[PDB]
Amino acid sequence: AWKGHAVFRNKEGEELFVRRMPAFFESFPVILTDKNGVVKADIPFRRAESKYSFEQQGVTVSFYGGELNGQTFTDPPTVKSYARKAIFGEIFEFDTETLNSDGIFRTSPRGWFTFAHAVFALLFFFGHIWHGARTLFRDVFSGIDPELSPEQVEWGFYQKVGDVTTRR
Amino acid sequence: TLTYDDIVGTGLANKCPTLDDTARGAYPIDSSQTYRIARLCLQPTTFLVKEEPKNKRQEAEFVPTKLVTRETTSLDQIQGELKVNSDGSLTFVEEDGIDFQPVTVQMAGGERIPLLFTVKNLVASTQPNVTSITTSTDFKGEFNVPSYRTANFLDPKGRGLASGYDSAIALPQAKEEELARANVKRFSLTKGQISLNVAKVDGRTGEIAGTFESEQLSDDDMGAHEPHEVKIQGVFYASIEPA
Amino acid sequence: METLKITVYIVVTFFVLLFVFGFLSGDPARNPKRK
Amino acid sequence: ELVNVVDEKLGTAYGEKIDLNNTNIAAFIQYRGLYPTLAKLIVKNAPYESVEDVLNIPGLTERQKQILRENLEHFTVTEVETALVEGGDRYNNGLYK
Amino acid sequence: ANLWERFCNWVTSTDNRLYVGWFGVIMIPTLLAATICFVIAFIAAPPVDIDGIREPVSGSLLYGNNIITGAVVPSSNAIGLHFYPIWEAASLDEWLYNGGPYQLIIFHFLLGASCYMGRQWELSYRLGMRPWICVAYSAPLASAFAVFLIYPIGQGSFSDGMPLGISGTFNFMIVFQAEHNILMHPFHQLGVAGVFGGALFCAMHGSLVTSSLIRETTETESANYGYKFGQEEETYNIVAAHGYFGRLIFQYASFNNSRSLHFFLAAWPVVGVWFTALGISTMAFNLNGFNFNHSVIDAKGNVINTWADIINRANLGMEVMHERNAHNFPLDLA
Amino acid sequence: LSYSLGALSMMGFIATCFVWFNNTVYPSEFYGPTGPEASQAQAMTFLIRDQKLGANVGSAQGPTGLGKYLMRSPTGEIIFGGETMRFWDFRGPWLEPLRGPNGLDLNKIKNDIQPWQERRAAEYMTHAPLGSLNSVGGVATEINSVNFVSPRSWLATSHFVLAFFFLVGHLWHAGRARAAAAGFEKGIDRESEPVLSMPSLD
Amino acid sequence: AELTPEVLTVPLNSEGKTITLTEKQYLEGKRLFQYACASCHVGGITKTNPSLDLRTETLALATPPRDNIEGLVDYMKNPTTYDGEQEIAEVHPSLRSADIFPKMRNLTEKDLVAIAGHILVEPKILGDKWGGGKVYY
Amino acid sequence: LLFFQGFHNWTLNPFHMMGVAGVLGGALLCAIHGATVENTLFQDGEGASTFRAFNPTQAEETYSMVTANRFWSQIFGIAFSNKRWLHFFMLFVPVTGLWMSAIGVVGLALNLRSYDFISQEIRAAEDPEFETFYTKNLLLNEGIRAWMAPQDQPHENFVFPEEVLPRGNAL
Ligand code: CLA
Ligand code: CLA
Ligand code: CLA
Ligand code: CLA
Ligand SMILES: CC(C)=CCC/C(C)=C/CC/C(C)=C/CC/C(C)=C/CC/C(C)=C/CC/C(C)=C/CC/C(C)=C/CC/C(C)=C/CC/C(C)=C/CC1=CC(=O)C(C)=C(C)C1=O
Ligand SMILES: CCCCCCCCCCCCCCCC(=O)OC[C@H](CO[C@@H]1O[C@H](CS(=O)(=O)O)[C@@H](O)[C@H](O)[C@H]1O)OC(=O)CCCCCCCCCCCCCCC
Ligand SMILES: CCCCCCCCCCCCCCCC(=O)OC[C@H](COP(=O)(O)OC[C@@H](O)CO)OC(=O)CCCCCCCCCCCCCCC
Ligand SMILES: CCCCCCCCCCCCO[C@@H]1O[C@H](CO)[C@@H](O[C@H]2O[C@H](CO)[C@@H](O)[C@H](O)[C@H]2O)[C@H](O)[C@H]1O
Ligand code: OEX
Ligand SMILES: [Ca+2]
Ligand SMILES: [Ca+2]
Ligand SMILES: [Cl-]
Ligand SMILES: [Cl-]
Ligand SMILES: [Fe+2]
Repeated sequence: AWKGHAVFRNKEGEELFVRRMPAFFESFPVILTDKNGVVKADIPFRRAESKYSFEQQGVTVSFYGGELNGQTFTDPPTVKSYARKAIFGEIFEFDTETLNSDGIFRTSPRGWFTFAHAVFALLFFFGHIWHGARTLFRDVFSGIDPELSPEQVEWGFYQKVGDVTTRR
Repeated sequence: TLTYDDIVGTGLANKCPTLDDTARGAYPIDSSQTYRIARLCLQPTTFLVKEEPKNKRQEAEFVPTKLVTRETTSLDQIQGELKVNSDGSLTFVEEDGIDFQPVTVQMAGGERIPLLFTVKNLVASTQPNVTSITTSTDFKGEFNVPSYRTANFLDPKGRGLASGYDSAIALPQAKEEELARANVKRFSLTKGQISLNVAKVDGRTGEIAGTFESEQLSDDDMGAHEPHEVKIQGVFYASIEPA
Repeated sequence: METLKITVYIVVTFFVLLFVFGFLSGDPARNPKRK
Repeated sequence: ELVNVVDEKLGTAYGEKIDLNNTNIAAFIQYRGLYPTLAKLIVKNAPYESVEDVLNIPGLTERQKQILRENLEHFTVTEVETALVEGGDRYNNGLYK
Repeated sequence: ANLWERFCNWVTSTDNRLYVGWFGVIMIPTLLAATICFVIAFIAAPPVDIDGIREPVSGSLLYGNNIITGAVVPSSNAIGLHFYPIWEAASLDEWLYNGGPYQLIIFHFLLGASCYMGRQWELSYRLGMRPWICVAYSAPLASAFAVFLIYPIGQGSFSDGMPLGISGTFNFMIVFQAEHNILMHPFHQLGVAGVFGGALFCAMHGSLVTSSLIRETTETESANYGYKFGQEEETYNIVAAHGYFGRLIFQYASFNNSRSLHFFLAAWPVVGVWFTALGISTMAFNLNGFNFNHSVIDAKGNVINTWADIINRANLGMEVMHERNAHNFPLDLA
Repeated sequence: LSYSLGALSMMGFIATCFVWFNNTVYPSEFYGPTGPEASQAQAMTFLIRDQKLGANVGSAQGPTGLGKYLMRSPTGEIIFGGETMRFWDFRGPWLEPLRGPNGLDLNKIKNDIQPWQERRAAEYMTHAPLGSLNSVGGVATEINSVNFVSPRSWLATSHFVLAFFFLVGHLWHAGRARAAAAGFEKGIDRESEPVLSMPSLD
Repeated sequence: AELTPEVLTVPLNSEGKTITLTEKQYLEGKRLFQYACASCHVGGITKTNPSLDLRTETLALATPPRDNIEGLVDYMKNPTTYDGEQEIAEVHPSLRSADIFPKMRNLTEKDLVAIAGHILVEPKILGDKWGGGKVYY
Repeated sequence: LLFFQGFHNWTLNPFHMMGVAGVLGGALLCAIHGATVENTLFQDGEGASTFRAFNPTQAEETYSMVTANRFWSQIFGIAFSNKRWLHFFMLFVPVTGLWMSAIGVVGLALNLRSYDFISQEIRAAEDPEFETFYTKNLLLNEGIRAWMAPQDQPHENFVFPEEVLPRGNAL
């Protein structure tokens, strides 16, 4: 189920937006900006010089739509939990038990299909090169001519590289 | 006498000073003079850990442990006021010193027990009417035991109290509640108890020496598990001064 | 620990001694050509 | 339920003003005249039952007392938080630049 | 002869299935001790307080590691460069806590591999060979000395020597980049040129000779059957190989002298890997990679970043996180 | 030549360690502080600073449980804490006045630190032998500003390189000298190949 | 952008008077700051005491105010703690302790003005990066 | 390189590891083959410089495979005996190596990383005293991402206030 759309606000009633996780990042900080992109709240790492903590900024979260429609949360750990979910975009309730899910993202069929096919396509390039080479060089697969004239491999003996009839 | 280069690497730097077998004197106390301990030294000789039984009808014993952190255990250069009380008892109030050592000992089977061996904020007292400090004098007191790790300490996944992540970031969508104990660091402050049994006194010098035993909790890893009860035994030495 | 130390010291001395006396024992001569 | 006591403290006046009972000493650099001499004295003589009690520190010159007075609106007091005050953390809390 | 002269004859015998030799007499026991300690520690050692901050790091398979995360962990920073043999400890329990196995492994290993190098000189003398194979081996050996001994010495501690494990090695690389900017060090760059070039010329030489094998086998049988062990005639045609390569690039860009060609094959990776070893051994004393941080400035004095500055930003990430509980003061000076 | 090459390589290596660790025949006044010395100076600098601020340096417990400023060596001696624990063997004239029989003396630390000691420790902390090949002084992430590489790093690095190549030179010439004395330095005689006269291995 | 006369105009004294430095003084100031100060104050920070930086706002709240030429020149003669309570010439370089801080021995009054000038101009160019430390590299 | 460490944990990836084996094994094979030829040369000249004692058109091996084989057999325990095998192997090792690294990089095109070991993460999440080199290196990666991203990915307009940056003590 969708939990509904979280809206965050500081103690002034100003609407705040959680900066979303880009795909590049396995983990990502929780930063809330106002509508102009100015930082208004965050989850600090070092606390001793924190200025934008949820506690200090009076951050609350209210939900519209979904399971949590019409609810508002003001307990900082709770508000902080929803904000960590908000870095993933819309927030959902999941059953983590049926499968003993581990909480770590997996790709979809689109990802798995793409990977196997790009890898197989690249390896099939080597296959092409290999068999093309066997085709065009069939005569030398067991080695080169045991008495290949030294004139055809030395320089200036022939006008055209490899052509016996271009002798000088 | 012995200089640093005589002592360095011998083990002696971890040993409290001893008194001769003639040190059996009496150090008189004038209830009109103020005194201090100018140097308290505590050298542990045994660390015992109380076993935790499966049924709490069995009597739990303190069992021997093996020290794995080497000769880094002794508390020293501790000092503080030695008050003469209304009833003639003495009270030591610790003000400062090297008054803690992180220690790790190992149970049979290899369980490692870290503890902050300490007498921080020690307030220790004698029996009343102590006109002299003698080999019959004892001190008994209590002290504080703050968390073995201080508030900045980050666990191996980066999580901490005054710094660090507040969640298990490698499990971005796991459920929080089962991990709360691991994620929310806590800072313990508990009490320990100590007894100092004087066995030697040089009245001519203010020096005393004897045995001690204390009891305190071990590391609880910032709230992650239950601490164990530790019993530390060793020798002590103190130098008392008019001040 | 002391017996361990002494055992190892003896071990090492033995092998070191073999190596030293070994190369002292006419090594240049131990080759297939000019001796 | 388990709580991070430092995050909690950020919800109190400790999160708004210099707390004479808890705040690390480098915070006193934010106002004229407090650091290092008054800051040392404030931290050495803590905790305080109210902000005004800082004026009762033994040995203060008159201008010292006057500097205190001018900066009381910037101070607060909350309960000693053990996690902020242990480890000499008021003197050096492990943060530099 | 006498018992000793028989012993000498055996030790130095050219006929043993594995050559022993005088270097071998030191090599065999040291390498056995290192191997045995290593295997037992990798499987079973308890956690090691590498950084001397009572924060024991688990290296062994039984204590929760796999082949990739597993390691024999460096000895405690509290030890520094002190010699920590088993008899210096109050117990094996203590020895294991403090990372004693690491010192035992790396010391016996370094002595043994040095003797392995001596042994290579030795056998070549017994066999009437020219003597320089051992010199080629001095390159990996120097590199091993760089990360297990010299670096620790410069930095004041075996806790900073390379860990004896896969993930451990990566940890060492990353902290090294933070502290020395090794990538911007020209000796490391020569090292890359050395190993990339070594790979290249390997693929090249392999391919040039193979392409030139003389027809000696049926269309069905492996061409390897076309060469017999010990045969006097050369199994490929070097003139045909040169005819190809000289035309691929240009004539004089190609070797027709097998001897100078094999020399170049020895020299290129060996010299480049010498520079790698010397990179690590000189950053051991904190002479570091080029620093062009904030090197480009505009007319006003605004810093104009370059790719050196983005490198700096990544190095900074490594710096501030590494050994996250070990620093109390603002500069990391070793 | 080869014997001399071996002895020079060895001497080069000794020289590298001499200049890196030794501050008697390489006085820090002229050569700059040793790596250990500079690391010891940083802990001394902050011990001084923080205690000036009111800290009790003896009982201040660091995040790990070891003392933030002071702790014990594995043999019990009082030594500086944080990473510099490794450098506790360092001895230096600006520091020895604080050392008593048990290592660093807390009585002396609390009372006897002279301004010149603060000054030298600040100096040595900020001239640690770290810098880049283009002589930007500092850690590897330091911005350009300070033009410094310690004479100690130059002397250690140069001589490690020299000692190393001399060792190679030794192996090269020793092995060539052996072979030439026995007569096979130019290659294997095709008609008297030693291996052909030996029993096969298996 | 350019190093213009406006960028080079800085407060001379506590009373609002400004002074315009020449490009040559600026360069001189940067050079002499490297020669005598950057070993501890590279980038506007302080290696041996990171609590105190050379930011203009920090300097303004020192006692006496150090956010002007005169204040900085006087600091360089007779340095104090941040509350002006203590004279720290014995452990901080100044003209007064040129005997023990020998690089101070040939700094002229004009040199001191140039360094003060550097310290006041850099944050006008670099902004928060001046005195910011590694976060801002 | 550093982006791949921090973001993809590319050193952990077994396709990169086979790449490394092929490149370092190739370089080893290069050094060792060139050195072996040069040190089992036949004396085919008088010159103390031996380069001139070779003829491109000569029928015979310029070095002794027989002695080379005995030397490695006694030194290392095994040796090549077949020169065609030896050379083919010299082609095979680094070529196969680079091919393997390519496959891993195809994986990284999709963020299909070998980033984590799930069993380590579960133990580490539940046991704050469990630490390995694998956990240590992820803290480095998270430092790299946080500290380099704002200048390395300018179109994201990352503003990371000082308080959010991961950092250990002091540094
Ligand atoms: C070739 C055999 C050999 C060698 C060279 C070593 C070497 C070493 N052992 Mg190992 N060991 C061996 C076999 C060996 N071991 C065997 C068979 C066992 C199982 C019984 C062990 C079990 C063992 C353990 C349990 C330990 C060692 C340790 C050590 C180290 C210190 C030894 C020491 O203090 O010697 C001191 C003895 C001498 C100096 C004797 C030499 C006296 C001669 C007469 C003087 C000549 C020496 C001179 C300087 C140079 C030689 C000549 C040169 C010019 C060519 C060192 C790496 C310790 C270690 O690893 O600590 C980290 C350690 O704890 N060993
Ligand atoms: C590029 C080549 C090069 C250069 C420029 C240097 C330069 C230097 N070397 Mg290195 N060196 C090199 C190659 C080089 N070396 C190689 C290939 C090796 C072997 C690997 C070494 C091995 C080496 C060692 C082992 C040492 C040096 C040292 C030094 C320094 C001092 C040199 C000295 O005083 O010698 C000594 C000079 C002589 C032997 C000549 C005679 C000197 C007389 C006896 C001195 C008289 C003094 C006396 C007070 C006068 C009394 C008069 C009185 C009555 C009034 C100097 C920076 C030293 C050092 O700084 O290392 C950190 C040192 O210990 N070098
Ligand atoms: C990596 C070290 C190393 C290696 C592999 C060699 C190799 C060689 N040496 Mg050199 N040597 C070295 C370093 C080395 N050397 C150094 C630093 C010196 C300066 C003193 C010398 C001085 C030297 C002389 C004077 C001679 C040789 C000779 C030779 C050659 C013949 C074998 C021999 O007599 O060995 C002797 C070996 C040594 C003197 C040192 C070997 C060092 C390694 C590390 C083994 C040490 C094992 C030891 C027993 C372990 C100690 C353990 C400890 C805990 C007690 C051979 C190529 C001989 C030759 O034919 O010259 C042309 C010869 O006459 N060497
Ligand atoms: C022991 C250390 C080590 C080793 C041996 C390697 C080895 C390798 N790495 Mg890894 N690396 C390491 C450590 C290591 N790495 C660490 C610690 C990291 C941090 C995670 C990385 C991060 C890393 C990344 C991010 C990548 C590698 C890649 C590779 C492969 C590159 C192969 C190659 O030659 O491409 C060189 C390029 C080519 C061969 C392409 C063809 C070039 C043509 C022929 C050039 C022609 C030039 C022309 C003539 C013009 C000349 C002009 C002149 C002026 C310049 C190789 C398997 C790459 C890879 O896996 O590729 C699939 C890759 O992308 N590595
Ligand atoms: C659209 C239009 C106008 C089209 C017209 C096209 C047209 C007709 C063009 C003609 C005009 C023309 C030529 C224009 C020029 C343009 C131009 C300059 C292009 C060049 C660009 C460029 C960078 C080219 C290539 C650069 C290059 C090849 C660099 C290689 C350098 C290099 C490392 C060389 C190797 C050197 C070396 C010592 C090698 C030996 C090592 C090695 C391979 C050992 C292995 C080995 C070697 C042996 O030797 C033998 C024996 C054996 C056994 C063996 O193991
Ligand atoms: C700018 C100012 C200038 C001053 C500064 C100069 C300082 C630099 C000094 C460098 C000079 C070195 C010359 C040595 C030549 C040599 O090796 O002779 C030995 C042979 C003889 O050549 C062979 O010569 C033979 C004739 S003979 O042996 O010389 O008589 C002949 O038979 C054969 O075909 C021919 O190939 O050289 C060769 O085999 C040719 C190719 C190999 C030579 C270069 C490779 C050596 C090291 C590799 C580089 C590693 C660096 C890369 C790091 C990753
Ligand atoms: C003091 C003694 C030092 C002892 C060291 C012990 C070294 C062990 C040597 C490798 C034995 C395995 C060889 C099997 C294969 C075998 O029997 O090969 C023997 C084979 C013989 O080559 P030939 O030329 O005689 O083969 C004829 C061909 O035409 C095949 O048809 O040698 C090679 O192929 C050389 C290239 C492979 C060399 C690979 C070495 C691999 C290193 C191991 C890497 C993984 C280690 C994992 C760590 C857990
Ligand atoms: C700690 C290091 C020990 C210090 C000892 C070094 C001092 C030098 C002492 C040299 C005295 C021994 O001298 C040397 O020893 C051995 C064993 O006796 C001799 O004996 C040997 O002779 C010949 C030499 O061709 C060998 O083939 C034979 O196998 C062997 O019996 C050497 O020929 C002799 O030259
Ligand atoms: O230990 Mn391993 O790592 Ca060479 O730097 Mn300092 O110390 Mn620790 O931090 Mn960064
Ligand atoms: Ca589950
Ligand atoms: Ca008694
Ligand atoms: Cl790390
Ligand atoms: Cl530190
Ligand atoms: Fe070949």
